Amino acid sequence: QVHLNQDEYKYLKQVEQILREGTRRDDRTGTGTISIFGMQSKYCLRNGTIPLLTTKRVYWKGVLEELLWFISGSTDGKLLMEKNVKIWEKNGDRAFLDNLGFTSREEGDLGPVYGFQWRHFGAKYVDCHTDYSGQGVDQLAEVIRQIKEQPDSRRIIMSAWNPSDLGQMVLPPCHTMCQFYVDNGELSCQLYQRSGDMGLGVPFNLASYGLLTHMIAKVCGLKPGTLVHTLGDAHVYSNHVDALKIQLDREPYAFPKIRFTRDVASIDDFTSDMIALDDYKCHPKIP
Amino acid sequence: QVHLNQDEYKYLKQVEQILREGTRRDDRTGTGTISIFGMQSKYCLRNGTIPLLTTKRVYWKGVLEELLWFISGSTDGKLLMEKNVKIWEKNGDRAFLDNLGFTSREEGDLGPVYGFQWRHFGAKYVDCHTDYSGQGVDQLAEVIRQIKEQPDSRRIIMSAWNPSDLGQMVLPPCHTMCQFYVDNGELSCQLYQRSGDMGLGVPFNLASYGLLTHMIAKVCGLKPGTLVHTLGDAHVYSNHVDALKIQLDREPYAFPKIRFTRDVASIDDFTSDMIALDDYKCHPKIP
Ligand SMILES: Cc1nc(=O)c2cc(CN(C)c3ccc(C(=O)N[C@@H](CCC(=O)O)C(=O)O)s3)ccc2[nH]1
Ligand SMILES: Cc1nc(=O)c2cc(CN(C)c3ccc(C(=O)N[C@@H](CCC(=O)O)C(=O)O)s3)ccc2[nH]1
Ligand SMILES: O=c1ccn([C@H]2C[C@H](O)[C@@H](COP(=O)(O)O)O2)c(=O)[nH]1
Ligand SMILES: O=c1ccn([C@H]2C[C@H](O)[C@@H](COP(=O)(O)O)O2)c(=O)[nH]1
Repeated sequence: QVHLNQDEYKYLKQVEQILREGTRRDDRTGTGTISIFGMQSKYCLRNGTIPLLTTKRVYWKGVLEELLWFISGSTDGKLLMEKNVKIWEKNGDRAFLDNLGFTSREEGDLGPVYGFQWRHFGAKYVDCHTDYSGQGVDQLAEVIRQIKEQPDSRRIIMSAWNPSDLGQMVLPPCHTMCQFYVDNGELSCQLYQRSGDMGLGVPFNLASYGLLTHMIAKVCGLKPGTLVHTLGDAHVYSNHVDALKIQLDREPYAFPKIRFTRDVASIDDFTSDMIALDDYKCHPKIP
Repeated sequence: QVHLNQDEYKYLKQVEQILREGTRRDDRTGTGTISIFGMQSKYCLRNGTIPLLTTKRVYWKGVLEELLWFISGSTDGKLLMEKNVKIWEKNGDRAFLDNLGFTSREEGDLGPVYGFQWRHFGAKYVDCHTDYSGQGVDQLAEVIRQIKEQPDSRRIIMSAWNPSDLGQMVLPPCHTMCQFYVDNGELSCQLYQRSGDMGLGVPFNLASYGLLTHMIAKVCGLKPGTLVHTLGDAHVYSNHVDALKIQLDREPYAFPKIRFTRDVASIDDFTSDMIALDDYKCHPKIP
C-alpha cells in the first residue's frame, strides 16, 4: 500500500531492519546496542515540508534554538539554557568537564564544537567568550556563496570534524559533515552521521538539517529539495526496544511544514519568533 | 536472477538507476552529466575479496601504488611517476600550477593533499620535501590505535577535508572521509565520496578503500568485513552513455582476492612486492 507519509514509514523500516538484522554488541560500559553499519534514507522537503517524526514527538524547540546557536558560532552552553534548552547541560557542567581533564574550564564552555568549526574552522580556540571574528574559515558563508554563484558545484561541503580540536571538545561531532546540491532551482542536502540513536538523536538530527536546508534555501532564493541522511553506526539501545516496538505499530501522520514569516538579509538574520511550524500532529508520548 | 558476483551486479544497477532516474545537468566543465544526489552500495570484503570491477578493468597498479603513496604521507607527485603511475602528473606540472597561482612552487608539489592530511592534519604546509614529524594529527595512526584498543568506538574516522588547506591543493579531495567499524573481529569501512564518476573514478576508489581496509585489518589482527560506499553526486557523463550500455549487459565474473605474502610491523611497512592480487579476470576492453 501507499502510506500518507512514506518517508517516515521508511524510517520505521530502518528501525525494523536494525532490530531484525543488526549485530548485538556492548558499547563499552556494558550497555548493549543493536547496530547496522551503513544506512541511507531520503526525505522530501518540497513545499516547505520538514521531517519531524509523527510517531514520536521531537523536541522542536531544541532543534530550533540549538541550530540558531550553531549558526551564531557560539560554544557557550549557557546561552542555550537561557532559552530553557538543556540538551548540552550535562556535557558542560563541572563533573563532566573535570572527568575529561578540563579542570580549568568554565562551566558550559563546550570547547571548539560545531558552531566554532562551522564559522571559524582552523582557528585557535581558547574559550567560549573570545571574539573569533575574522579567524578561521567561515564554512557556512562559503557554502552560501557557492550555492548562489556556483550552483553546479560538487564541493559545497561543511565539516565539523577537526582532528586538531577533537581533544578539546566535550563531545566529538556526531553529524560530522554535510553536502549541498542544486538542481532545477531546488536545494538539497546530504548529511553524514557517524553515529545515530534511532530512538532519540536521529529524529532530532533530521529536523535540524531539514530546517537548516529550508533556511539556506530562503537565503539563496531557492526552493527546498531533498534531505539525504547517511548513517555510519545506525543503532538502537537494547534497554529501549520496548518503546520502538510501540512506535513501529503507529501509522505516521503527515509531516508539518516550515514557514518563515519575514525576510532575511543573511543566514545570520534569523530569530525564533519568525520560524513557524504548522500542523505538527504527533501520536501520544511513549513511556 | 541470481549472480555469481551480486555486489558488482548491484553496481551495474546503480549506473542503470542513474541513467533512468538521474537528472541531466551541465556542470562547470561543460559537457553534460546524468546525476543522482545520494546513493549507497555495500561490497563484501570477507575472505580476502576486493571489489575490482570485472565488467571494466581497473588500473590496479594505480590503486596499489597511489595508496602506498598516500600512506607514506607524501605530497610529491614525482615519486608516483618513478613507479610509472601517471595520475597526478598533469595536475602537478608547470602549466597547471601557474594557472592556480602557485607560480613559486616546484613541479610535482601537489600541496597539502591526502597524504599530508592523513598523517599531519592541521600542520603548516610549506612544500613536499619538508619533515613534518610530530606536526599535526596522525589520523591513520589514531584510527589503528582505536581499532586495536577501542574496537566498539563509533568515532573511528579519518578525513581528508581541511577547509584551511583547500586553497593550496591542486585538487580538492574527492573521497572526503571514511569511518571504520569493528564487529566480532571483522573490520568494516564506510567511505563518503562527494563526487563520483561511475565510469572511471568510482571503480578505482572502491578498490583503493577495499585494499586499505584489507591492510588495516591485517595490522590490527582482524578479518576484512564490508565496504560501504556512499556517494554525493553520483553521475555518468553524457559522452560515455554508449559504453555503459554495453558494460551493463555483461555478467560479472568473481572478484579477485588480496593476499599478503609476508608479515608487517605497521601500516607503514607495506610494499608492492608483498601485496598479491589473485584471479583478476576481466571482460575485454571497450572502444
Ligand atoms: C544515548 C544517547 N542518545 C541520544 O539520542 C543522545 C542525544 C544527545 C543530544 N541530542 C542530539 C539530543 C536531541 C534531543 C534530546 C532530548 O533530550 N530530547 C528530549 C527532550 C529534552 C528536553 O525537553 O530538554 C525528548 O524529546 O524526549 S538530546 C546527547 C546524548 C545522547 N545519548
Ligand atoms: C571526469 C573525470 N573522471 C574521473 O574519473 C577522474 C579521475 C581522476 C583521478 N583518478 C581517481 C583516477 C583514477 C584512475 C585514473 C586513470 O586515468 N586510469 C587510467 C588507467 C590507464 C593508465 O593510467 O595507464 C584509465 O583507465 O583511464 S584517473 C581525475 C580526474 C577525473 N576526471
Ligand atoms: O547529535 C547526536 C548526538 C548523539 N547521538 C547519540 C548516538 C549515540 O549512540 C550517542 C553518542 O555516543 P558516541 O557515538 O559518541 O559514542 O548519542 C545522536 O544520535 N545524535
Ligand atoms: O578520486 C576521484 C577523483 C575524481 N573523480 C571524478 C568525479 C568527477 O566528476 C571529477 C571531479 O570533479 P569535481 O568534483 O571537482 O567537480 O572527477 C572521481 O570519481 N574520483
